[PDB]
Amino acid sequence: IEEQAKTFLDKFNHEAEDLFYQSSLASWNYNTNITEENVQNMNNAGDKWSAFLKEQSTLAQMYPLQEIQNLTVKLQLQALQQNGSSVLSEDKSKRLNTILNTMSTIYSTGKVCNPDNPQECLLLEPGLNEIMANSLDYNERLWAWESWRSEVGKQLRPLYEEYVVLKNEMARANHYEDYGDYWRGDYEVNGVDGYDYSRGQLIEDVEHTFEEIKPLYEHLHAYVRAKLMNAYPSYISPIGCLPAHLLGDMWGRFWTNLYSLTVPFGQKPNIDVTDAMVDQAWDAQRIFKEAEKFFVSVGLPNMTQGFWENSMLTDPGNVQKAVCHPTAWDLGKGDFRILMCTKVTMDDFLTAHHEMGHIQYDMAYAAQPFLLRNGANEGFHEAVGEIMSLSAATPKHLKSIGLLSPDFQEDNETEINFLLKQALTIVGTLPFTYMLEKWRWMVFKGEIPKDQWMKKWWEMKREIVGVVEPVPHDETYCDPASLFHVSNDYSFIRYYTRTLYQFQFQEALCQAAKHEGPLHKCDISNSTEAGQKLFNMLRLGKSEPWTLALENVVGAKNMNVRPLLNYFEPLFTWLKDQNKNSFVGWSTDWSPYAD
Amino acid sequence: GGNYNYLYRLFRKSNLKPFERDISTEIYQAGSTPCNGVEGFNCYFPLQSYGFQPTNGVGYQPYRVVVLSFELLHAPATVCGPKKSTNLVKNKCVNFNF
Ligand SMILES: *[C@@H]1O[C@H](CO)[C@@H](O[C@@H]2O[C@H](CO)[C@@H](O)[C@H](O)[C@H]2NC(C)=O)[C@H](O)[C@H]1NC(C)=O
Ligand SMILES: *[C@@H]1O[C@H](CO)[C@@H](O[C@@H]2O[C@H](CO)[C@@H](O)[C@H](O)[C@H]2NC(C)=O)[C@H](O)[C@H]1NC(C)=O
Ligand SMILES: *[C@@H]1O[C@H](CO)[C@@H](O[C@@H]2O[C@H](CO)[C@@H](O)[C@H](O)[C@H]2NC(C)=O)[C@H](O)[C@H]1NC(C)=O
Ligand SMILES: *[C@@H]1O[C@H](CO)[C@@H](O[C@@H]2O[C@H](CO)[C@@H](O)[C@H](O)[C@H]2NC(C)=O)[C@H](O)[C@H]1NC(C)=O
Ligand SMILES: *[C@@H]1O[C@H](CO)[C@@H](O[C@@H]2O[C@H](CO)[C@@H](O)[C@H](O)[C@H]2NC(C)=O)[C@H](O)[C@H]1NC(C)=O
Ligand SMILES: *[C@@H]1O[C@H](CO)[C@@H](O)[C@H](O)[C@H]1NC(C)=O
Repeated sequence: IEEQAKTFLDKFNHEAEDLFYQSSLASWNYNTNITEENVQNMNNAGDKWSAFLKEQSTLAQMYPLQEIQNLTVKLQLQALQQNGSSVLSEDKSKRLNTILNTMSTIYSTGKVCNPDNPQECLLLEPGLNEIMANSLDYNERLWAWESWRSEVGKQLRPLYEEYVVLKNEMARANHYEDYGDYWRGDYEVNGVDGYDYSRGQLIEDVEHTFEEIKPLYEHLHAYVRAKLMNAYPSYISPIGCLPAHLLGDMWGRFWTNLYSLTVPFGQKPNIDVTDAMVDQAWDAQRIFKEAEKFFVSVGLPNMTQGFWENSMLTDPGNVQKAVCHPTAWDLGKGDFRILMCTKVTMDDFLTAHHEMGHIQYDMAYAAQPFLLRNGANEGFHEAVGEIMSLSAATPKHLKSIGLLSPDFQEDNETEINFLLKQALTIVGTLPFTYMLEKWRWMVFKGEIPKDQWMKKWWEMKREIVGVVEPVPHDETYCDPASLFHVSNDYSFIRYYTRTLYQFQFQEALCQAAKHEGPLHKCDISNSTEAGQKLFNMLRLGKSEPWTLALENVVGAKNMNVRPLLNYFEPLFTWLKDQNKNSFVGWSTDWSPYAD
Repeated sequence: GGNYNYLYRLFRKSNLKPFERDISTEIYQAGSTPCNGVEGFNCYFPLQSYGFQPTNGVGYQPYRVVVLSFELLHAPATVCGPKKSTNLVKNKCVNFNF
């Protein structure tokens, strides 16, 4: 009966909140002060949380799921009843964890040695990522691109084939058709009177939104190709694809390292307020106190006053071994801490606004039950953090926060320099993200057999992304598995939808703050009505369907690409005038070796 | 490490009458199945403990409460406020209260 499930969850909601607390408090003491008497302090305290949750999970199947009427207590029950693994045979369950540990340690400890000196050998993160991000030598970028895929990616090919079979068995025992349908279960919504969403409906909404970005991406692809021919003459065709090893990093995920070759007006400095911070003696604490004044300006609460003692805003005065990585912690019981090692720079002035945005999202849904204290889907949590960073990087906000000469002149040449640096990171990553999840979805359902994995991968690079390989690759390579998110078992569609939600939030908040100009000049400071539009979504958590959360801000029930294109229309107008003598589009027949 | 000595009751058959008190420790029975003094599904111990810890956000830290309740049965009198006294002005037509 349904009233027994309510009494089940309230014993759960008070044993979990304490056991999650000290399992996360011990993870704080390891992260900010590393010993090994802290790693053993967090492994036993971490396993008491994991052993407790599988005990309550096997108690949750005593209650049926379709004999429930209240939507909230049904949502908590389905998130706890989830079997996930453990549906496999107990010798297949230990084979799967052996593969996931072997693929993870090949990616982090794989070395590449030089053919002129076999005694010097580079790892990926120090040394191989620096070549792909800084070099202008064609022959050295071609060496680092091919040798990472032929010496490390060939080890992951027999391991990734066994990984697909075991993950499809686990997904079909949980009544999905494949493992790709298991990943799309985040966006599913069942029976809330007009807000429903199918797991197959996500596939059409991604492909419908993508064919409206292809006019903008084609003009960006044509402008970068014309600028890369001056940097690498006799290597690039003026009507063809771009070679895969000249894109700024190892995989071509972000084009953000191509800015020094593709800058529109290099005689205008892109605005940088780092010298005005060290001329006014701003400490470590000023960067967060101006960040807290931004959020109280819009109508959001202060920091919790436990935030100021418990947090560790710099690396300590001790030479203290403590993972230095910006992050926002939500230990529980209303205890919010930020861990970062901040330097006096406009870079960490902006990520301070980003990391505080995770905190203000966390402080808002802290009145829901324990199992609904996440973002409404996997994409909302990063998207609310980046609309705080866009509004703080504007020169309108910088001159009113005291950091820009009240006699500063923004010209139309510097807005093109700023918008093109945004499009190399935002627009340049959208066909990469769409192509990769489309390839992984077709591998799991079996539309691509294993004798055509690397054949269909490079046909989709030339057609969707416009990127050609420099050396042909047969079915002994596995080039997707040489990325971190593929070999470490992570979903990748959250980076596509976060980019679309980010400009839907920003365009909906700037109509409430009564903006008049272009969308990229907007700032939501001093408003109250925009914050009330934002706070009505922030407090929902997972208690409502995410389509119901979007109408509280945007006014629509689906993700939309038209606010993303309105942000880049000053660039799209300027790009169509720079490509009057160029060719827009590419040919899938040209190759850098096929002459 | 958590002060686990401060408990509260989280299951009862029926809400309390005003100023009523209940220190029993019988195993609660949520479902219809009888409990027979042992724990299990739908048979819960009725007391939980605040695990208080010094690094808790406000609203999670312990507050001490005192409830004063003045009652007036039907006696002849009892405790009350204090009494203020001024100075005695000797020699002058005065308005006095002794
Ligand atoms: C890292 O934290 C641990 C524990 O928080 C520190 O180790 C000991 O902590 C106790 C407190 O319970 C002290 O009485 C001991 O003196 C600490 N050990 C030592 C060797 O000092 C540890 O000190 C912290 N790390 C550093 C570098 O201070
Ligand atoms: C079941 O649904 C009802 C409404 O559909 C929820 O009722 C609300 O409960 C809160 C506190 O529990 C009250 O403050 C509200 O006034 C109630 N609303 C109404 C309309 O009466 C109820 O909370 C849900 N059950 C659970 C366990 O959350
Ligand atoms: C979870 O996996 C189990 C198999 O281990 C599935 O079958 C359940 O088996 C248990 C006994 O171990 C029964 O109590 C359940 O009734 C069975 N399933 C149900 C509730 O029909 C079970 O179907 C899986 N649960 C999910 C999430 O589908
Ligand atoms: C920035 O604004 C100036 C001012 O309008 C633009 O200069 C004009 O450019 C057009 C097209 O080349 C000419 O027909 C006008 O005669 C120019 N104006 C003047 C006063 O000379 C300039 O092109 C703009 N730059 C960008 C990048 O948009
Ligand atoms: C936006 O908010 C800021 C912060 O309160 C306002 O800045 C104040 O501006 C006045 C006059 O411009 C100064 O006298 C104050 O010293 C400023 N305050 C601070 C804390 O620096 C700003 O005026 C607001 N914008 C509008 C349009 O009202
Ligand atoms: C936030 O804190 C400041 C001082 O730190 C205070 O003046 C302000 O009133 C606080 N905000 C609210 C809503 O009380």
